[PDB]
Amino acid sequence: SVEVEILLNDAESRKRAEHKTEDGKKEKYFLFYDGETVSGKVSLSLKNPNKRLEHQGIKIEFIGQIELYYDRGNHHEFVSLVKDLARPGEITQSQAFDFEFTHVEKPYESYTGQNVKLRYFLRATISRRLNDVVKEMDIVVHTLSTYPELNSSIKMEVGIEDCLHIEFEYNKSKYHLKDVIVGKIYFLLVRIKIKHMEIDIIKRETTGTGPNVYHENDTIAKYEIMDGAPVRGESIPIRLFLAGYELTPTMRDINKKFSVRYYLNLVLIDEEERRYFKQQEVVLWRKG
Repeated sequence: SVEVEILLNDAESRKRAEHKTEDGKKEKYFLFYDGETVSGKVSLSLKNPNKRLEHQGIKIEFIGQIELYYDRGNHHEFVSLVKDLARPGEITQSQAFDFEFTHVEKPYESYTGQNVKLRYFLRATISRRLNDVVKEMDIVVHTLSTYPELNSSIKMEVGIEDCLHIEFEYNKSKYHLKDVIVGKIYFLLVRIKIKHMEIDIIKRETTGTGPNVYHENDTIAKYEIMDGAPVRGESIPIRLFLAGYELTPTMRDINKKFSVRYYLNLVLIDEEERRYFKQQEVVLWRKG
């Protein structure tokens, strides 16, 4: 009876970002940053141009909220702005209503995770006696940072006295999202017979919900290094292209509800099928 659209000013020109939604599917959403004005109009179209629409008011909201999958009915809005667009009355005619929210606070980057989602959206509501007409439209927020940062390489060792000394050296402890992890694996001592080696990027998601803490992992990338036994004096250059990976910045204690942290995990498997692991955190940040 009423089709409601949310149309942003300069929709057709404004930046859109790809985002992996809850069912694994990728879509584009309008992209915003902290502080940016959110502007547009709410358009009502009447299915029958002759009939009047009785309502108890028309509203648009901008909302940022955290949705905890273990407590999914409980909304944890951290920013909510409300602009009433019409007092109760009557709509006899298809029309649009302008809106502008200025200085819009968006302190956290959008995130769709395993046990949590952090999302922003615009919600247009026509209040009715019977059933309200509600239309939402998601928007995506990114958070930029800047870091120093100078040439201080990091070392990751697997060391078994008298048996194994394998060293992975890489260029930074922090990387932006399209950066390259530049490193080298050195085989200093190889008395154990190794049959496979790889380096993985692991995302670890930590969520609090009620009195409980949930942990989930996701292997983002597997860089297969070598099959068969390495010998001492060999050296393998490593370049991991982060731009080919689906990545968010590191997120720590987001409104004390969740964390997203990233690790390099060096994996060796010997001829006896024994796993040897070693991990170090890398801080991922978004460069503007």
